[PDB]
Amino acid sequence: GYDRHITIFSPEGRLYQVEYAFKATNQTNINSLAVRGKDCTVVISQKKVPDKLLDPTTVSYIFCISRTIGMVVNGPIPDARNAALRAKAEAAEFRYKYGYDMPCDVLAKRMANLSQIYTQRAYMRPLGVILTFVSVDEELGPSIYKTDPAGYYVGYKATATGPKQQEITTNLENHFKKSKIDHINEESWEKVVEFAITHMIDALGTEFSKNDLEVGVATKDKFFTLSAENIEERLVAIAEQ
Amino acid sequence: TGYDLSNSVFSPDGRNFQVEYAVKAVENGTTSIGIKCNDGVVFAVEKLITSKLLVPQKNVKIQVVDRHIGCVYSGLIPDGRHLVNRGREEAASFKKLYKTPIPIPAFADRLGQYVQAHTLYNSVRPFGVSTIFGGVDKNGAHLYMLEPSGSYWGYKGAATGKGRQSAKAELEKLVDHHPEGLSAREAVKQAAKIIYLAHEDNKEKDFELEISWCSLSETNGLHKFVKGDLLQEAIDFAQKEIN
Amino acid sequence: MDIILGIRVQDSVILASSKAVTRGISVLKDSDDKTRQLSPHTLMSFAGEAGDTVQFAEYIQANIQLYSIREDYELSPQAVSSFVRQELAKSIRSRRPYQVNVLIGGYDKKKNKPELYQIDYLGTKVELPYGAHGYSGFYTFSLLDHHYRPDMTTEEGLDLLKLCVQELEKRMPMDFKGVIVKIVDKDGIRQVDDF
Amino acid sequence: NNYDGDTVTFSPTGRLFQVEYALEAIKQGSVTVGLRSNTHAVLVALKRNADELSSYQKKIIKCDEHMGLSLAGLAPDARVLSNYLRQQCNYSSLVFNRKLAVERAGHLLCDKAQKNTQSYGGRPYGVGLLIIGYDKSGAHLLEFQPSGNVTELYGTAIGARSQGAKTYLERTLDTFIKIDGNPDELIKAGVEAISQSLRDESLTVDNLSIAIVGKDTPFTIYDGEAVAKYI
Amino acid sequence: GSNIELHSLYTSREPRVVSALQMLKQHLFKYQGHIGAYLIVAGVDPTGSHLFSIHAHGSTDVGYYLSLGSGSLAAMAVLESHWKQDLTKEEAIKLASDAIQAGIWNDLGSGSNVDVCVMEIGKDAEYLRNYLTPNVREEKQKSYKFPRGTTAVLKESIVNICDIQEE
Amino acid sequence: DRGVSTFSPEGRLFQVEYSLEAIKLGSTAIGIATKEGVVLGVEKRATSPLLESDSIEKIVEIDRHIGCAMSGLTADARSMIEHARTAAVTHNLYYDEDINVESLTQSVCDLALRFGELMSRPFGVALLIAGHDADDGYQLFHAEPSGTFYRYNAKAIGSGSEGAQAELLNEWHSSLTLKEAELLVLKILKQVMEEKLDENNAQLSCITKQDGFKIYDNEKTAELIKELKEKEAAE
Amino acid sequence: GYDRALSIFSPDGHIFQVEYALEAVKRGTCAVGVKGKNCVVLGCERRSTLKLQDTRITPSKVSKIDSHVVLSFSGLNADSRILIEKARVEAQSHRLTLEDPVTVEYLTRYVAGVQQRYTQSGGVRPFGVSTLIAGFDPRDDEPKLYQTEPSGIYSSWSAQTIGRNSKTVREFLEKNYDRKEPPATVEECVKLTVRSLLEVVQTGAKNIEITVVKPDSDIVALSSEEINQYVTQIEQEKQE
Amino acid sequence: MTDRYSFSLTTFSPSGKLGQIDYALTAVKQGVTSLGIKATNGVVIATEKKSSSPLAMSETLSKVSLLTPDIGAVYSGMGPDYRVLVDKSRKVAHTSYKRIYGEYPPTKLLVSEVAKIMQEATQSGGVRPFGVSLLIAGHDEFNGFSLYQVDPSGSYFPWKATAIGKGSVAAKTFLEKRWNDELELEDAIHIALLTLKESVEGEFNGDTIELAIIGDENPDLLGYTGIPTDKGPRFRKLTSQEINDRLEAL
Amino acid sequence: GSRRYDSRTTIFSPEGRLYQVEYALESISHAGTAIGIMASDGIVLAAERKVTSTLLEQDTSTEKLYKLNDKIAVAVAGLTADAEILINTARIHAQNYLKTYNEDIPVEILVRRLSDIKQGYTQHGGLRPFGVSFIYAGYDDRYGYQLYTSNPSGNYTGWKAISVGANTSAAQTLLQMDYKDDMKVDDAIELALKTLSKTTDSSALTYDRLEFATIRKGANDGEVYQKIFKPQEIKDILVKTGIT
Ligand SMILES: [Cl-]
Ligand SMILES: [Mg+2]
Repeated sequence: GYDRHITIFSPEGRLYQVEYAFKATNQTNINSLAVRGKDCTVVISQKKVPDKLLDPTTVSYIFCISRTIGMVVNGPIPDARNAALRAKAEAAEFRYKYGYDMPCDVLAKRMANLSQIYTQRAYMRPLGVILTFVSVDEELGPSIYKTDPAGYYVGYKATATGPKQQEITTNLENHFKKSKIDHINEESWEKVVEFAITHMIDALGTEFSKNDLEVGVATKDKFFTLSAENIEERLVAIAEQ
Repeated sequence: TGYDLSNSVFSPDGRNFQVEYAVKAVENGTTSIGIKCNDGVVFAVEKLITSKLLVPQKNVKIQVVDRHIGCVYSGLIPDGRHLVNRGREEAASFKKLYKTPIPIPAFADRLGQYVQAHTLYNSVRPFGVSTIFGGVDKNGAHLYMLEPSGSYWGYKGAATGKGRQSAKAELEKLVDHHPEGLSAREAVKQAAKIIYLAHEDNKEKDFELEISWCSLSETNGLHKFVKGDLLQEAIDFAQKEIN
Repeated sequence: MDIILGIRVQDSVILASSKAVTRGISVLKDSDDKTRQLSPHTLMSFAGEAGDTVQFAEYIQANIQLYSIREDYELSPQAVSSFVRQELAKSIRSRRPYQVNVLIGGYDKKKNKPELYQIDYLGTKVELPYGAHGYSGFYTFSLLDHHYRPDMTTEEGLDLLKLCVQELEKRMPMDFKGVIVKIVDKDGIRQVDDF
Repeated sequence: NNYDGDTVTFSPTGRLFQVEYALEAIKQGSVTVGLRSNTHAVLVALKRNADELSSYQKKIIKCDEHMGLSLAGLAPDARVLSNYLRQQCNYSSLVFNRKLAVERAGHLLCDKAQKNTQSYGGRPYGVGLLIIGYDKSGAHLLEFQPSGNVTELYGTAIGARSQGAKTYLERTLDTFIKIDGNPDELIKAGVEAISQSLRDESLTVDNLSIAIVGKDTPFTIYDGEAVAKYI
Repeated sequence: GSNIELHSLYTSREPRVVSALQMLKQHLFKYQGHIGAYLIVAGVDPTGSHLFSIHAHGSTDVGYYLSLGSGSLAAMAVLESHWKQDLTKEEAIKLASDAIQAGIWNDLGSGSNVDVCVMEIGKDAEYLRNYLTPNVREEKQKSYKFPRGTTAVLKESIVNICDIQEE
Repeated sequence: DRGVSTFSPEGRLFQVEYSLEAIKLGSTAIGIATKEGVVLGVEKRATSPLLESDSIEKIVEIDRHIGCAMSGLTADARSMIEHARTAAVTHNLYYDEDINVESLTQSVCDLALRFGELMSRPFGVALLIAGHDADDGYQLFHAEPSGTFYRYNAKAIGSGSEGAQAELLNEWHSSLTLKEAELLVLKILKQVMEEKLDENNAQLSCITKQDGFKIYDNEKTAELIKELKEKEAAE
Repeated sequence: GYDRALSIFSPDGHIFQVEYALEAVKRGTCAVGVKGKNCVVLGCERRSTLKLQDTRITPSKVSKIDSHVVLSFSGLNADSRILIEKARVEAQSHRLTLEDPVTVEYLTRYVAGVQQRYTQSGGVRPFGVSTLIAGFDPRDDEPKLYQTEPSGIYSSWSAQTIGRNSKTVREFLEKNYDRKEPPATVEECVKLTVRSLLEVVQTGAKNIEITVVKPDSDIVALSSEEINQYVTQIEQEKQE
Repeated sequence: MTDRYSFSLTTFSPSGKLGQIDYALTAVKQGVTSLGIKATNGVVIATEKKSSSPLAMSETLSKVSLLTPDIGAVYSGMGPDYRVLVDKSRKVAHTSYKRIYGEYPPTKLLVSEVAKIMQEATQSGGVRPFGVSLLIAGHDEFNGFSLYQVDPSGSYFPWKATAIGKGSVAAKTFLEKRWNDELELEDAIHIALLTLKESVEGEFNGDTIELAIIGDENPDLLGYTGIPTDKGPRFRKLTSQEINDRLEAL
Repeated sequence: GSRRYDSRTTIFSPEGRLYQVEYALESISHAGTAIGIMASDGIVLAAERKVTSTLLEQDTSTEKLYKLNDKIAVAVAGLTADAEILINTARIHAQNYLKTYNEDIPVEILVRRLSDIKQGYTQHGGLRPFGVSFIYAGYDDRYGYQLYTSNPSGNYTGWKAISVGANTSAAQTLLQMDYKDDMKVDDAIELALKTLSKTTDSSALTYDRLEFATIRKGANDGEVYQKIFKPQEIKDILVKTGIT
C-alpha cells in the first residue's frame, strides 16, 4: 500500500496524499472570510495567541504579496510562508517580464499550476495550505480567487475557509439570495469590514475583541492590513447599532 | 501504516510524523532560553559536565551570525551548526546585495524557508534542533524561536530542551510582573536564575552556565558573550535564589 | 604544392598523387602515398594541411570499414562520397576545420560503372569524368578537356595521365618528385609500378 | 528496527540508528588515549595485528607540523577525514599564512560528518578521532564522534575497554595538567593510562604507538625501538 | 507575437503594448545590438492608446510622434512642422502618410507605396495596404515578347512530380 | 529494500562483510616474504580438462618491482590491476623513480569504499601485493574490499586460507632462503588443493631486487615439485 | 539519472543478478567451439519451433567482429547485439591507433571487461549472454578459442560449448577430443563439431549452422546440403 | 534534495496491465460528462459547469478551452491536470509547428503532440499519468472538420460523435440513434443539448452548461480588417443567452 | 528515501527472465491480430482494429498500419501511444541515413536500430519497456522484399509469413499450412484475410474492423508502391475473396 505514501493513483482513481494535505489545512483551527464591496475587497481571519510568551505582533496568516494583491492562508505557518515567498517572487518576476502588475486571478492560476505539479511528480509533496488571493483588479474590479492542494482554483463573489467554513458559507449564501447582487452595495471599505465582522459573529456565534481578529483590505492600487486600534474603531461602530 | 517511515508523507491525519520524531530529539537536548529586554535580547544555555576531563569555558555552544544576531539551539548539536552555517551564507548574500545588515524578521524567514524545505522531500531528514535566535535591527529588539517543521514566531521570552516547561513558567512570571519592560542587566541576572531553576530536570550531572546578549545601550547593538565579573555576578544572584 | 588527379575511363578510375611531402623549403619525403583504401572497390586520395590530411583519411577509412563489418556489405561510391562530404561540411563551421581536399575513385558493383568524386575542404562535391586539386588542376583540366573521350580504355587513360604528369613537370615550378598511380576496377584496387 | 534502513529516517523517540551503528564500529576498534599539559599534548595508541605473521595496523596520522589524530574504527574513513584535515590545514597556510586553530579543525570535521547524516544514499563515518595540536592558545585535545559531536578535553580515550583509561585520567587530572616542560613524564602518564585498558596482552616494542606535539616540538610519531624506553 | 498570444491565452486578457515592448527590449538587450531590429511599437489595449519606439541595443522611448530608419530625418522634419496636440483621426492619417512621402521622395533607402494601420480605442484596427500609390511605372515603348523558337534548346524532358504509380 | 552503504547493528558494512564471503569461495593464493625475495603462488582450478590452463591468469605484473596474486571474483580484479599499473607508471612519470609498495597498495585500497547510490557494489576479490623498494626492502601486503591493508611476513587467502595460515604460522622464520620459500608455497598449496598439484593446475612467481617480478615456467615449477616429493620422502 | 544498485552481494557472498544472467544463457540455443591443428569451427543450434522463417534476412548466430575474428553467443539475442557493436567499434579503434588488428585474446579481454563493468555500475543489469570468440592472431597459424560469461571472467579452450544442454555436449567433447592429436584437417574438425551438436539438436536439417575460420581471414559458412552430407555420413557409420 | 525518483512509477503487472493507466481511466469515469458531435458544416463540444459552491463564480472556471483559432478542447476527470495540459498544448502548437511552418497545426497533429505528452507521463521517471480524457474538435483546410478523443495512456481515436466520464455509456447509445452523415450544425447542437440533459441532475440553463462550436469563420471576432485571407477563428464559445434561446426550441 | 518506491524494471528473475519484458508480452497478446505475408512479387499487411463503434470516423482513423518511409511500413500490436513514440524515432533514423549516404535505408538497418532502443529500456534507466510488437514490411535492392518482427525485449527475426498480438499460436499454424514459396500477392491477400477471418474473436470480419496494406513492384516498371487500403477498397477485396 505505497499508493498512499506518494502521489500515484489508487485503484479508485484517487490521490490520498492530496486528500491528507487538505486535512493539514485545518491543523491551525483558524477560520477566514472574504467579501467584495463596490470599490474594495475585504478579508478577515481569526487571530489566536495561546502563549503569553509570544510577541502577538509577529503572529499573522495574512500576507502582502504585491502592492495590489493580498493573500490569507489556511494551514501550518511553514507551508504558508513557503507559498508566500513563492507568490511574492512570481508577482515580482511577472511585472519585470511583461511590464504590468500581475492580476490576482493570474497569480492564483500560477500557484495552482505549481500545486498540480506536486500532485503529478512523486519527489515533491503537496503544501498543506489553502491560499485566498484578494485585490481590486484594474480590468475585473474587486476579485477573490482561491487555490488548494489539488491545484484547483476558481473566482468567488465571496468565500470562507477553515473548520467552520460551511456555517460562514451558508450565512453569506443567504444574504446574496436576498440582495440579488454579487457584492456588498456600500461606498466605504470601513462599512464593508463592519459587514464582514458582523456576518462572521452571526455565523460562528462568538464575540470578538480587537486582539481576536486580523483584517486585510484591498482598494484600487494598494492592499493593507488594519492595526488593533483600527479594528477597535470597527468593533465600536458595530456595537452602537 | 508506514506513513512515519518516509519524510514528506502526509498521514491520514494530515501530519508529517518524521518532523514530530525530530521534535523528540530536541526534547532530549539540554535547556536553552532567550529573553527580550527593553533595548535588546539575552541568550543562555545549560552545558552538562559529562566528566572532570572537560576543559571549563572551552566547548562554546552559543554561535554569532553576522555581528548583530545570536543563535542558541537544543537537540543534535551538529544539525544546529549546519543551520547556523546556512544562516551565515544567507546573512552574507543579503548584506552583499542590499548593504544593510539583515533585519531579524528577514533572517528568521531565511532559516524558516530552509528548515521547511527539509520537510518537502524524502531524500532529506528534518532538522533535529529548535533554534532560539534574535538581536537588534533598525526597528529595535527581536527574539525568535524556530521548530523542525519550519514554524517560527516572535517571542517576549523563549525556551526549548529538557527543562522547557520549568523555564516557560519562570518567563511567564517576568512578562506579568514587568509590563513596562525589563533592563538588559536585569535580563542577564534573570537568564542565569532560569537556567539554574531549569537544571532540576538534568540534576544528575553538574553543569556550566553560558550567557550572551545584544543590547543597544550595553553592547552597542552587537552580539557579545557575558564573561568574568558580570558572569560571576549572575552566577552569585542565581545561586542566592535557589537557596 | 601537392598534385592529386583523377580520370574515370570506360571500365575503371585512375588516381595519380604526388609522392613529395614538403613543409616550407624542406622536402620531408619523396615516396609518400597520399591514398587510403576506404573499401575493396573504393579509393580516396587527399591533399591539404599537414596532419589533417592523414587524420581525416584514417578517420573516414575506420568509419567505412566499420559499416562493411556491421552489414557484411560494401557501401556504394555515391554513398561513401556523400558520407565524406557531410563530415567535411560539419568541419567548416567547427572550432578548427579540417583543411583537406579529397578525390574518391570507386567501382559500383551494382551498376558495373566506375565513378569519380571531387570534394574540397568546405564539403563541395561534384561527379566528374576527370578532376584535380590545387595549381595542377588549372593546367590538367584544359589538356583533359581536349584529349579525354568517355569510352577510353584503362591503357588509353594511363597514357593521357602520363602526358598530364610530363606536362605538369615542365610547367609546375615546385618539384613534386613524381606520382603514384592506382587503378580501381571490378577486380579491385592495384598500383601501377611502371610510371 | 523499521527506522534503521537509512540515515534519513528518525525513530519514534527521535534517534538516528545508522549513526548509532556507526558509533558501534568505534567501540570494536583498538584503544587509543589522549592527554595534555599546558606545554605538550600526547597521543598513545595500542596497535592491533591480524595474526603473528601480520604487521600492527597504524593508528596515528600526521595532519600538519602542529596537529595530528589517532583513529579507532574504519581505517579508510580515518584516511578520508585526515586527508580533509590535511587539505583544510593546507588551505589556511597557503591563503592566510595562518596555522589552522585546533578548535576550528573540530568545527570543520563536525560539519563534514553532519552532511552524511541528513542526506539519502550516503552513510555516516564509521570512525572516532582524537585530535591533538599546539596553536596560538597553547596545547589542545579534541574527541570526534561521527554523529558530528566534537569536544575539547584535558584527557580522554576511545575504542574497546577505553573506560579504564578515562577513569585513571579523571583521578590524575590535577597531576598530569601540571607536567609542564617535561615530555618524557607526560608520555609516562599516557602509557600508565592506556595500561588500565589492557587485558591478557601487554605493551611490546611493535605493539605501542606514541605521538607528541608541544611548544618547541613538531608533531612526531614514535614506533619500534623508539618506544622501548617507555615499556 | 507568439509569446504575447500564449500570454493572452494564459491570463484571459487582451495583450498590452507595455508587455510586447518589455519582451522586445529584454530580447534585443540580451543580443547587445547584434539583432539589428529598430521598431516603432503602437497599439490600443484596456489601458488606452500607446506609441513606443525600440532601438536595437534595447532602449525604448515614449512620444506622440516617432520616426525610424534612413528616412527618419525627412519624416521627422514634416512631423516637427505639422504636429499639434488633439489631432483628429483624418488629420493623423494625413500627417503620417505625408511624413512617409517625405522619406520616399528625399530618401534613396525609401520608396514605392505608403502602408498605413489605424488603431482606434474600442474599434477593430484597420490595415490599409498600399493606402497611396505615388510611384506607378509608365508603359514601356516596346513589347519584348520574343517569337517562339528564338532560344536554342539542347534537350527537353518530362519531369515526374507525381508519386510512384499503381499496377 | 535497504541502503548499499548501510551499517549493521554491530557497526559493520553489510555489503563489505558479504563480499568477504565471495572471497572465501575463491581459489587459494599464498605469499611468503624473505630477505632474498617474496614468493607468490596460486591454485588455477580449471572447471574442465578442455580448458587450456595456461590461459588462467591469477598472478599479474603491476610494475617491474611489484607482483600481484588474486582470489575471489577474478573479473572484478581487472579494473583494480588497471588502476594499480596506471598509479605505478603515473608516479614514475611525476617523480622519476619507483613507487613504494605501501603507497601502491594504499592507492588500490582507496577504490574499495567508493560504492553507493561511483560503482554499485564493493569488489568481490582480495589481492596479495608483493614487491621490493629501497626504503622498507621486500614486502607482502593483503588488500581487502573493506579498504584496509595489512603487511605480512606470510599470508594465505581463498578457500584453504585458515588451514594454510596455521601452517605458515609454524614454518616461517626470519632466516628463510628463496629456495626454501618456493618449496614451502608448493607444500602448503598441495595440502589445501582438491586435485593433485602439478605444473598445469598450480603456478609459482617471485620478486627479487636483481631480476624483478617473474612468473615461473611450467618446466621450472615441475622441477621444484620433483625436488619437494624427494625431500618429503627423505624422512 | 537512475543510480540504483541492482547487482549487490547477498549474505552468502553471491551476486544474484549475475547468477540469474547465467540462467538466461542456460535458456539460449546451444553454441559449440572446436579448434583443429590449422582451423577453428563454430557450431550453433537453430530451434525448429520457428518455421515460415526467412533464413536470408534473419539475424545469423555467428557474427564477424573483424575479417579474422568471429563471435557466437548463447542467451538474450538483443543483449548480444550491444556486445557485438562495441566489439566491432573497438576492433576498428585498435586498427586505427596500434596500426594492427586485435589479437583474439585482446578482443576477448575487451568484451569480458564490458560484461564485468555492467556488474558493478549503478542503474544497469548484467548482460544475459555468454560468448565464444574464435580466430587467428595477425600473421599467426595457431588456432585461438576463448569463452566469456556475464560475471566478466574469460579463458582459452581446446573445445567448449555454452547454452541449453551444454552439459551433455561438453561430456561428449571431454571423451572425444584428444589434446596430443587434435582434428588434423577441416573435414575431421567439422565432423567432430556436427557429431557434438547431433547429441542435442533433434533433426540434422536446418537446425545446425557451421562456420569454418582458417588462418589469414579465411572465413566461410557451410550451406544446408554441405552440412546434410556430414549428417548422412555420421549416421551411416553409426549403423554398425 | 535532487529528484531521486529516476525510475518508472507505471510498470507492467504479471497480467500485462499497466495499473496507473487503469486507475487514471477510473478517475476519468468519476468525472462530469462531456461529449462531441461532428456535423457536415461544423463540430460541437459540450459539458456541465458543476459549480463547487454557489458563492463561486463558475464563469471564471473555463472547462471548454481554445487551443488554436480553429481547435477547441473539453475534458472529463481531474480539472488541474486538464488546465496544465491546455497550457502545454497551446505552447507546443507554437514551438513544434507555428514557429516552423507559419500556420496553426492541423487537428490530428496537435492531438498527436498532446497524446505524446500524456504517453511520457506513463513511462518517464518519478511521475504518475494524467487523470483526464480530452475531446478535441478542430477544422483545417485539407482534412476539414474532425473530432478526436485522447486517453491517459496517450492513445487517441477519431469520432463521428462520442461522450466521456460519468454517463458516457448511456450518452454514446443516445448519439448512435440520432447521428447521420447529413446533419447540419444547428441539428448537432440540438442533439448535444438533448444528450447532455440526461446526465445533468439540477439546473439546466446557459449558466450551468458550457458549449462551444467549430463552424464558419467569424470575421467579427478577428479584431482587425484589411487582410482578405485572414477571415477569423472557426472556434466560438456560445453565450448564456444563445444556449437559452435553443432550450425553448427543445 | 526514494529507493522504497522503486519497482526495479531492469532485473532478472531467478530463472533468468526479464519480468517487465515478459509482462509487456502478456499485454501485447490482448491487442488486435496483425499478419504479414511475403510473396515473390510483393508483401501484404493485414490487421484487426479492436472492438470499434458505429460513430468512429474510420476513413480518417489509423491505429494499426503506419508508413516509416516510401519503401517500409509497420503493423502495430500493443499500446498505440508507445508505438507512435518509436515510429517517429524510426522515421527520423530513415531520413538521417538518406541525408548521410543519399540512399534509402536498407530494411534490416532500420529494424536493428528500433530493436536496439527497446533493448536499452530493459538493461538501464529504470523505466518500463515499450509495450509494442512491430511487423516490418519493407523493400531494398540487397534482399528485395523482407518481413521482420521486434518485441519489447529488443529481439528481432526475419519471416516469410508471421503474426503478432492475439491468437498468434492459431494464426501461425494456419499460415504454416497454406503458405508456399512460389506464392503471389493476390494469393497472399486471400491467405491473410482467410487467416484473420478464422482467428478473430468477433462474430464476423467486416470492412469497418480491418486495416489493409500491400507493398507491390506492381508500380509502372522498376519501382515499389505502398497502398494503404481505403474503407471502400477493403469492402471490395472482402467481396472479391468471398468472405462477405
Ligand atoms: Cl504555469
Ligand atoms: Mg508527490
